[PDB]
Amino acid sequence: NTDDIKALRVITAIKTPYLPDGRFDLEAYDDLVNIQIQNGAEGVIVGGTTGEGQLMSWDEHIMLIGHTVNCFGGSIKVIGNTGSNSTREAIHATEQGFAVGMHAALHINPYYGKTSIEGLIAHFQSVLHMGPTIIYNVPGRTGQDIPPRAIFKLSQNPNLAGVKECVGNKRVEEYTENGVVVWSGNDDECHDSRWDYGATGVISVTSNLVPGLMRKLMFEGRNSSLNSKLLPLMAWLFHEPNPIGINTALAQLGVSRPVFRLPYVPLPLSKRLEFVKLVKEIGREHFVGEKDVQALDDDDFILIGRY
Amino acid sequence: NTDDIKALRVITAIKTPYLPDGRFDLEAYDDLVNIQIQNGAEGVIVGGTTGEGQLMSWDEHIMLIGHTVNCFGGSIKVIGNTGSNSTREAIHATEQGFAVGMHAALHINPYYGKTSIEGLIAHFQSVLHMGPTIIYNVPGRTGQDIPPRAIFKLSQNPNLAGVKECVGNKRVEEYTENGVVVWSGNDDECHDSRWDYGATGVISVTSNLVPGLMRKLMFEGRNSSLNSKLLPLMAWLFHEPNPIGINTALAQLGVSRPVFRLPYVPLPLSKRLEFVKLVKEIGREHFVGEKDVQALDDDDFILIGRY
Amino acid sequence: NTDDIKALRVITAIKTPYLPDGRFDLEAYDDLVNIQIQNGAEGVIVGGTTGEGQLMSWDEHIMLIGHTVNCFGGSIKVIGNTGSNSTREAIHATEQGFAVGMHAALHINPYYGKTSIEGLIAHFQSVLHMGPTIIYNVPGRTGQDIPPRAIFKLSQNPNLAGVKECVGNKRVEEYTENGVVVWSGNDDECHDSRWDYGATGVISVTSNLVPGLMRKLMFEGRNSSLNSKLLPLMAWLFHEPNPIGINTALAQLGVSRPVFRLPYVPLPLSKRLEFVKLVKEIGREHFVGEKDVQALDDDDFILIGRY
Amino acid sequence: NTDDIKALRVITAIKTPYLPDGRFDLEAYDDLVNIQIQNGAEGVIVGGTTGEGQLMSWDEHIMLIGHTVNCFGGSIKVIGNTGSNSTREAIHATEQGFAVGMHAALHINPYYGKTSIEGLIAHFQSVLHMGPTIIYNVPGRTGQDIPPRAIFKLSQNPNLAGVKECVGNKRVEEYTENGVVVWSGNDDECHDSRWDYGATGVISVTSNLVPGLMRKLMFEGRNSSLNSKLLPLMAWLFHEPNPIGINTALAQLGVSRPVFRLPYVPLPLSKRLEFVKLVKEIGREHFVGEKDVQALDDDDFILIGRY
Ligand SMILES: N[C@@H](CCCC[NH3+])C(=O)O
Ligand SMILES: N[C@@H](CCCC[NH3+])C(=O)O
Ligand SMILES: N[C@@H](CCCC[NH3+])C(=O)O
Ligand SMILES: N[C@@H](CCCC[NH3+])C(=O)O
Ligand code: NA
Ligand code: NA
Ligand code: NA
Ligand code: NA
Ligand code: NA
Ligand code: NA
Ligand code: NA
Ligand code: NA
Ligand code: NA
Ligand code: NA
Repeated sequence: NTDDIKALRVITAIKTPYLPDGRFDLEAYDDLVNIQIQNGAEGVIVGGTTGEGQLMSWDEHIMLIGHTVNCFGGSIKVIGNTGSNSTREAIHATEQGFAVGMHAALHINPYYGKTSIEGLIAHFQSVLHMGPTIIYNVPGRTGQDIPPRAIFKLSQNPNLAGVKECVGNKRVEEYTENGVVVWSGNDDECHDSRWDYGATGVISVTSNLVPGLMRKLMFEGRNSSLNSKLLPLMAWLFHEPNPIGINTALAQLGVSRPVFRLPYVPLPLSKRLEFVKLVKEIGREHFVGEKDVQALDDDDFILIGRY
Repeated sequence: NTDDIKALRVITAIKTPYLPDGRFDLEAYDDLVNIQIQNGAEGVIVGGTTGEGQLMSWDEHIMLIGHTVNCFGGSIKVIGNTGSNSTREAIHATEQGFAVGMHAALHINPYYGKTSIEGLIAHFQSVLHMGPTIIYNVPGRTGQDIPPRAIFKLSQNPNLAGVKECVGNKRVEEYTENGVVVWSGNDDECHDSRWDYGATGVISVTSNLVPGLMRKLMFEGRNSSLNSKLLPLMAWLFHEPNPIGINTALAQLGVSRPVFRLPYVPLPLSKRLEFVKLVKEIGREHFVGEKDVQALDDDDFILIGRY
Repeated sequence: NTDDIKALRVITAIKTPYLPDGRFDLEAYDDLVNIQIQNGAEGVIVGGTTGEGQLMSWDEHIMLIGHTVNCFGGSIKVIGNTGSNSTREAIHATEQGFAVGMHAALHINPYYGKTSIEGLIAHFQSVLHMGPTIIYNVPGRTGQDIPPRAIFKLSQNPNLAGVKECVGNKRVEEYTENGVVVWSGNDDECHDSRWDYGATGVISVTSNLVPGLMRKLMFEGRNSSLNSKLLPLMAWLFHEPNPIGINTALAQLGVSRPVFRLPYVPLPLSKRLEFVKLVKEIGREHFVGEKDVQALDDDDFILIGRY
Repeated sequence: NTDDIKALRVITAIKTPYLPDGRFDLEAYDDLVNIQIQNGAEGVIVGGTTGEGQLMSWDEHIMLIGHTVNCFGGSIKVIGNTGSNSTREAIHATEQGFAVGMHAALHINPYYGKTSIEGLIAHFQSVLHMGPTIIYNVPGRTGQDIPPRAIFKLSQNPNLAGVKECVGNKRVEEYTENGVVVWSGNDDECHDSRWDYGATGVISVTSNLVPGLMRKLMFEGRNSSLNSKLLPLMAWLFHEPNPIGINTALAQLGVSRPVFRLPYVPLPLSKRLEFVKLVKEIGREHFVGEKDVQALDDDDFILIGRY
């Protein structure tokens, strides 16, 4: 049902944690999803950008979606990231994700092998009939800005739930004034996006760390002092490209093992020490996990290319 | 041997033609490669952006490399596009591409899931030991400009042959002043890149149509009137994102079937009528194949999602 | 939980039905599983021999397991056939099947590339720790009889639920006298296996057609007149190798489309006419579906090699 | 060309050696192939039963074929084992194997999911049009004896080169009396098959160890004393199912690493000490490689499941 996707305000693009040889750590993963549920997260993107969907083989990506649905699907909406720059891969991944019971699909436009606007419509029309879909526009990553006129055309399909928008609040505004549901994809804009530009909520990286605070920010009104308390954390999280920050942070909080699939590599020690300061400034009680935050040594990290 | 790669001036990023069910049309592909050889192309990229490597599965990609090596490897350099945004997939694809006998690899930086400069170094160092490599910088497609300082760090690796650069002639000049071999990735700049800015040559889209003229442009001295006669054809080929133009043109020339793997769709008839006029203005004798060029109807083109 | 697998008496190796181009027909499949549930089937093997697991790619096999768990897993035990002649494929398929929530795994011994008894133990020990497992011995198909001493050793693992045994009642007896749970894999022996040789029940092909009668046979005592009423049907079902009969029968009853993935091909018209007679002799009210049984013409069947 | 296949008398089903992580050891593989060439082997089967095609993924299988073609295809016939119990996989694998340049295909009848004789015809006819083919009958592994009448139906297809027959010399004689080319698949029968029953030659396991002697056995006339000197080595190689023996022997000769992909495990030390004694009795100068033969300890062998 599309309405139940359009109602969600806090959707976590959840991190995918790894065992020391690079396989998925399902125990760590299930603990992360439980913590999100317990703090009032309402949806999860499985294998999004933050979840390193880009480094999974399809078999592990589908498995992670079916696993999430099977263990948690009665307590949180499960949105599979089954988009691709290849229409073939997007069709197969999407019908398989819905077949295993996911509630919605996140679809990016084709990245790297960008196409024409007419190719864009054709790509999205190949999958939009399969179930509730969120379209993801992030031109800083894909190389291509999905134009509003393509979204207005696609939003004729009742399966289109809305758009995860990264271009900025002026774009959010153009959609929401025209009746298209939008989730901000920029944590550091999502407060204003919510309260001033009609965004329904956020598809967040930062809620991997402080889900209770992100939920407060999306449900309890303007609170620019809470927003600006979170801004240093968000800036830290994006000092290098996502998910490098979140991968480093979750290892420091002891909820994830310090294992990276290449090409990502941890933030250096000076940044890690900054994170230890942010956690003390904001308060450890707001962060996921129970263990004391650690700086970690460089020697603690495992980088794997053959996963 | 890296020196043999360094010496190529004309490398064609060859188009991959399809059968109406979406599979590779190997007979048409062989004809295209033969045609390149008879016109003096010195290298092909197999499954590059132009060859839609992005739409292939790894098994069909490695197969096309091994097929290209087995049929043509004594007459042209075969450069497999075995890069990936995933280090795991880049390591596997590169190992297998070298095992079936390709002479070099083309490696892009990770697109879409972009990484830090440190991660980029880890990524390239995971494959550079395998054999002669060209690094590919096209930030308009990947979302990330590879900084010269990263290349300079890698360039003393004896396997780094040089860089396929799309940023422009000022970046070309910075690399060649610093002693890095550069191929221009922009057909509409490669003349000047070659004669004014020290590029060794071009990795070309336009040579799929006019290989003899592109060879002339890279070997015979500055020729600004040849260059400006090709410029309108070059603009036509990039009207929509490559390979939309080349896929359309080759179908009109009758050397490939009018079959598109999604998300690409053809140029519309008004552009296809311009292409007919360009062939006549430049001379059909310079274009690949021998069939009379056709305009084609929109209903000639088969758009396939489930390949 | 292993006990809940050991309790099941009627497990249907369910047929996998296809669309006209060879993809899975999930609508037809869901109707078959619903009919099994409604007639008191207690488990299903997903992608067994009968379900043509051997012709699926892994992605579709895992998908079918996760689909079955998600739609039906609260009303019937879902047993994935995640065995393989390759230990690698068996490990991956099995952990993925359990991750998507299947209740048990069916594991055959390595077929075609048969191994030593010591290789057999090693193969099974690679997967037995993952969850409740039924080991499948069918030497007429694999080329190798799993010996009782390998099963006695493996049955030290609390995850071993029991054995699907095809060698015959004397083998069933040897296991059941020693405390190992057995399901007969031979429909035409399963009555005697149940009542005289201690089998817990049957993993049945014939219950795809007459699930209510197979359930009666397994729960309601010796009834050799019911058994011998079913024998002509069972003999028909195995006139050619399974699943050729069941695929032809379900198409005749109108619950499946008449589409075969090669190398299977339908029974000829004279056999189909015999099936029409068996259905009238036993009574259409005992067979799955509501449509009148049809002979079908040869022209109605679709055989597909490129699925 | 089919006539060139028909003329080969000594074809080695080459072993695939592994690195300790489970990947192919291509350097050792090249040495083994070179050694076959220097001793007069005329064809190799790549990824046959002996080469563990059954444990490979299709991409590594097609890669090994293309690698074998690219490095050795001018000096030996390369016959890809591209058969499968799945017609879909046999069609794809065969197309790709021919595309990377193999000279012929080896096709087994569908094993485990066995089909009717009509289905078997449909299966073989789906791949026979692709190029020169040897059909492989080994009912002790597949569960199904291909009947001569099926081969006779297919043998007027100009692509059928002939049959690799494991049933025995009486079946060999029936085929050769009927004008079908036959290679013996049983090392311990191939002498008599060759000199008494009209076989053209052998597709051999034992030539992985003693290629020069096996060539002698097939080319130089009846030699019953050479034959009976090889018989004890041949018995040793089939003590457990092939390729357990050959994998053990090559490791002891030091031409491959002591690495096994599961489900195969090595022969125990008492057999490995017999192999040392056989090398000495026959003469090390006849065996592949030049390292002194070693017994090896059980703890030398790496058994890998997650390759
Ligand atoms: N690396 C590829 C494959 C990912 C497949 C699983 N999501 C991509 O980013 O498109
Ligand atoms: N569509 C994926 C996979 C391509 C794999 C073959 N080159 C990508 O662009 O990364
Ligand atoms: N045809 C192969 C692959 C099947 C994979 C899905 N069960 C086999 O029978 O082993
Ligand atoms: N294990 C499967 C797949 C092998 C695929 C590569 N030859 C089989 O024996 O059919
Ligand atoms: Na608002
Ligand atoms: Na807390
Ligand atoms: Na906490
Ligand atoms: Na010409
Ligand atoms: Na021409
Ligand atoms: Na009993
Ligand atoms: Na009924
Ligand atoms: Na019924
Ligand atoms: Na020697
Ligand atoms: Na030797």
